Amino acid sequence: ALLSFERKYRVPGGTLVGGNLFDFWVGPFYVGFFGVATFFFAALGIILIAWSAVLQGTWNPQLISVYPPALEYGLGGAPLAKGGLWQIITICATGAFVSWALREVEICRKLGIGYHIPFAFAFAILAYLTLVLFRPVMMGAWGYAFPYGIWTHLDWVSNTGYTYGNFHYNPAHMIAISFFFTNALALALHGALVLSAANPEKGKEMRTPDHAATFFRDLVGYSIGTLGIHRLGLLLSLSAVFFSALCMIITGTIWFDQWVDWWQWWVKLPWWANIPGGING
Amino acid sequence: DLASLAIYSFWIFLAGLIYYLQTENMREGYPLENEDGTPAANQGPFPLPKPKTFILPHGRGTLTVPGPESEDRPIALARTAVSEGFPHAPTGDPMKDGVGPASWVARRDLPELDGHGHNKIKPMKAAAGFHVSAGKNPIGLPVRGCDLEIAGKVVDIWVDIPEQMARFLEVELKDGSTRLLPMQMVKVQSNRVHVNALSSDLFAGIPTIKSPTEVTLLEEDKICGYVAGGLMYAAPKRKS
Amino acid sequence: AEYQNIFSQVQVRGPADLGMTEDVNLANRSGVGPFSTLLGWFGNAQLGPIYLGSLGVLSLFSGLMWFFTIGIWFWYQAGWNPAVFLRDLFFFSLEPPAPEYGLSFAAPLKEGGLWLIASFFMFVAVWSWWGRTYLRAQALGMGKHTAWAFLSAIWLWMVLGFIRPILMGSWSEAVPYGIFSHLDWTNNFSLVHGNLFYNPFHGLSIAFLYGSALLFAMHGATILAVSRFGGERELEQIADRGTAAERAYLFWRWTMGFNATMEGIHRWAIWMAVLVTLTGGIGILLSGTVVDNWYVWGQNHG
Ligand code: BCL
Ligand code: BCL
Ligand code: BCL
Ligand SMILES: CC[C@H]1c2cc3[nH]c4c(c3C)C(=O)[C@H](C(=O)OC)c4c3nc(cc4[nH]c(cc(n2)[C@@H]1C)c(C(C)=O)c4C)[C@@H](C)[C@@H]3CCC(=O)OC/C=C(\C)CCC[C@H](C)CCC[C@H](C)CCCC(C)C
Ligand SMILES: COC(C)(C)C(=O)C/C=C(\C)CC/C=C(\C)CC/C=C(\C)CCCC/C(C)=C/CC[C@H](C)CC/C=C(\C)CCC=C(C)C
Ligand SMILES: CCCCCCCCCCCC[N+](C)(C)[O-]
Ligand SMILES: CCCCCCCCCCCC[N+](C)(C)[O-]
Ligand SMILES: [Fe+3]
Repeated sequence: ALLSFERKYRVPGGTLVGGNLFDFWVGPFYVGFFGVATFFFAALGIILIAWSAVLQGTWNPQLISVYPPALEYGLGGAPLAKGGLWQIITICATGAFVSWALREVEICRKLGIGYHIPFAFAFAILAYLTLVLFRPVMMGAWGYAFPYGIWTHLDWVSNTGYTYGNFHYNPAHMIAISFFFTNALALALHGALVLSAANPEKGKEMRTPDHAATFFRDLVGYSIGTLGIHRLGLLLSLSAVFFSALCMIITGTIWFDQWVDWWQWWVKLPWWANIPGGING
Repeated sequence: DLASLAIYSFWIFLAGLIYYLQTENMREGYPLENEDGTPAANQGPFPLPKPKTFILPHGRGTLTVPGPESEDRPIALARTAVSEGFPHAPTGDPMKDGVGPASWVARRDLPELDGHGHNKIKPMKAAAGFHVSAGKNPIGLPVRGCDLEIAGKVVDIWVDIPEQMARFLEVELKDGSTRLLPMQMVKVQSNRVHVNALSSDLFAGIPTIKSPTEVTLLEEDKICGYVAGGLMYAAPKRKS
Repeated sequence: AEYQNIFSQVQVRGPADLGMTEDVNLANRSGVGPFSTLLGWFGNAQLGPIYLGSLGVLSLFSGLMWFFTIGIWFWYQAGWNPAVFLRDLFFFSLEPPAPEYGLSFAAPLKEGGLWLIASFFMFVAVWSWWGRTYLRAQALGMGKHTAWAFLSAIWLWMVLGFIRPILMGSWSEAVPYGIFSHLDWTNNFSLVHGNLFYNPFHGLSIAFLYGSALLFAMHGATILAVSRFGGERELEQIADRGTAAERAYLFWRWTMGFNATMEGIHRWAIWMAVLVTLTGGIGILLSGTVVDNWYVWGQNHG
């Protein structure tokens, strides 16, 4: 049930809501008021999923699909079988997510640590809310949202993308990807650096963080340090997701033509627009 | 076909890999224990990994994990229920006792050393050639506690030499004794340094270091521990 | 508000760290560079020294030759015009030889030969630089995780412009050097193989990419959350666990039921990242060589 050093940390307090009521653990897990909230929202949203699956007439996860209301229902409420179920589920999902974040906050307090984790998580939540709430509302209907289905959500992504030609041309999407690739680069390096210092050549002593620093200064002539690469990581990852949200929120709202055509602006700047040759002349 | 082969292969690789990764993350805090310190009956689907040994620099010895784990200090906590899974209430002063968010670990009563074998962290007066290069210089500023009362004055910066990082502010209290304050728990303002975690009357409680040019892993832990604990335990003395 | 720890509040400066010496040839190290008070607010401010050396130079030289052999092609496309060059910069492309030449190196300059030269330069740049990550680590007596992790990345790049074009029978199957052109090639590559969303490796690869974001966000935030106990000093925390590690392990344990160690999470880190291009590499290598259309393959599995 406890790690050899856990007990001295399992002290009362830190709860946001409800005092000592739910201030306790279940095995390794911390409950807290929001422990309950998320359990409640999760049980519910799952039963509502099992329920859509019968209306669909399939017990196969590769087939189960919970679709949003159709483009005719606008931003009104749809019947259960015709999109209502997906709305309740979204409410439930969002409820689960937020609750899961606030529990993280409650654990943070009990342990006397920083709130950087619930904070970073909120970016993920904002991305999801962008795709099923912010965008559709701004667009004008709940069916612009993606379905809750393993493969169908992929269908939605492919179809939404192609609605604007090659989505690669979305400028914000370019920068968002750049961050995803860079973050993965930095994660591989960071992990590799620490391990190589902690696990040297055979028989040699554990390297020092001064070695790790040197190694990198030698390689590319600069070392960000141990508080630095951790600040870096948090940032790249949060940024990736921030730009992801932006590329979507603008797509279909303030730009609805082909993304590739938006680049005409650069090219149709008066100083070099009518000048011959090249590719665009 | 080949593709089918490859993907089935991969899902197998991945499983042993998630297995490898899981056991390697058990080199500490296991075996699991009941709240009374006796080994728990259920330790999970996963065995303990075979020990590994760390050869630590500056002839400071070896570390073999997993290995015999021991708190190596009395824990001033008492059960609050008759069944497992409930909080344990401090039996004294949590801050002074070092339990809850104010907890510390019985690390080494030796300072962390740089790649060369010199003390990693040094007070700036003894760190030849170091100076504040950017931002507001803290040294000389009054230190204010959450109760909005002055507790002392900043009389130096404890700097990390290999990283050239400000780790702690050395503070001078009303009686002339100093304490170390972690650099992550203080807000450097233009006309003062503000400490949200501790009220003025608790600064004296900040554990002291046995030598004025060193800090040990043990003292860092007791100090960082104590100050963080203030967030929950100083609460009744923190204002808006 | 409380200090969040993203940016340093105070910068102190001291004599420049010429770093560790171990088995390294100091004759080959540069001088230390300036200090950036900019780089200083987020990470260390110290630039250099750097280690140049036979392999550093070869790499660097080939690296510029790659970069320039493309540059000269673009300018010529531009009609040697600086106004055009800047208006049409993403539209330029240096393309592989026609399917006509297969895997022959006799294709002409304006029609593909130039692409081979560039690639040649790139091939040498990247491998030498790889050797560089292995040696630099050896000279300090460190593990070689950084070199093996990098190999993962090289795997995908190798498959993309060398191994797949060669197994298909022609250099035209390779990727062009251009901004908008390599994107097109990518979109097109999926259209031709029956939509890559149906390739189980592509899907795996995305999971690890998304995950990398997931994990680095998770790790970065945790360490900053416990830096108030010197959590960022992970190696000594490994050698002698602090209340920084215990709080880290218990946060994740109380939240999701299990946890890592200070060394462990870094193992979880290097694999989640390395699996991105490993899986990736495989997904692409099988595309067109063994499987012509993932939709069709998805319907049977074989
Ligand atoms: C954000 C970008 C796009 C999108 C584009 C894609 C693309 C492109 C791909 C996926 C893939 C996946 N997507 Mg998606 N996906 C979106 C939004 C979502 C949502 C959501 C609520 O917002 C979720 C939960 C998922 C979940 C998933 C997984 C089924 C799968 C692997 C992801 C992963 O490794 O992440 C990293 C996270 C982790 C490793 C942590 C653990 C995650 C586990 C796997 C979560 C599984 C949940 C799932 C089984 C449903 C449970 C819900 C109920 C409680 C039962 N996507 C939006 C619309 N998604 C890949 C796939 O192969 O699936 C077909 C793929 O190729
Ligand atoms: C044909 C397809 C088009 C295209 C169409 C789109 C569209 C359309 C979208 C993207 C989006 C994205 N694209 Mg694109 N894109 C293409 C090609 C690419 C390739 C490429 C190499 O070609 C790359 C690298 C990317 C990369 C990306 C990312 C920038 C982004 C997806 C991640 C994200 O948004 O996280 C966001 C993260 C989340 C939503 C996850 C939230 C998770 C929540 C908070 C919690 C999950 C809990 C879960 C239920 C737990 C289950 C319980 C269990 C216990 C686990 N695209 C092509 C050109 N792209 C998506 C985006 O930007 O969204 C905003 C999107 O909608
Ligand atoms: C229309 C587009 C198609 C599609 C077609 C492809 C193709 C084609 C490929 C990918 C690939 C990938 N796709 Mg896809 N993909 C689509 C939609 C998506 C979506 C989405 C819809 O949300 C997402 C999230 C992704 C995500 C991804 C990545 C997981 C994956 C590449 C990983 C990587 O980091 O490589 C980035 C890393 C590298 C390329 C390694 C290179 C390393 C070298 C050595 C670097 C040298 C640098 C050199 C020295 C010069 C640098 C300059 C100096 C620094 C100055 N795809 C749709 C279906 N996708 C790749 C893959 O693996 O697929 C299985 C791939 O080949
Ligand atoms: C912002 C940067 C990235 C990020 C960060 C991040 N994620 C996080 C955190 C952080 C910092 C956490 O602290 C938290 C965590 O605890 O991790 C272990 C979390 C987490 N990120 C998760 C998943 C996740 N994160 C993702 C993305 C990302 N997370 C980013 C790329 C993705 C994808 C698709 O990229 C996924 C799948 C969880 C593992 C965990 C949060 C767990 C949680 O919220 O539990 C509460 C909810 C439930 C127990 C289930 C609720 C069931 C619903 C009511 C119904 C199901 C509805 C659903 C909409 C169906 C979707 C079906 C699909 C097939 C489409
Ligand atoms: C500043 O202005 C001047 C004029 C000085 C410049 O020089 C400017 C220069 C620029 C404008 C340069 C711009 C360069 C880019 C836009 C480049 C972009 C490159 C990419 C998008 C590349 C993407 C993908 C590349 C891939 C996957 C390459 C793979 C290469 C290989 C695996 C190498 C394979 C080897 C070959 C075929 C030959 C092998 C032969 C042997 C004998 C072994
Ligand atoms: C580092 C361990 C975590 C790995 C995450 C494994 C779950 C990913 C599931 C992806 C679903 C994939 N597939 C093959 C059907 O496309
Ligand atoms: C590839 C998908 C993996 C999803 C894993 C589901 C959540 C894992 C939580 C395990 C917690 C374990 N426990 C109860 C033994 O402590
Ligand atoms: Fe780390």
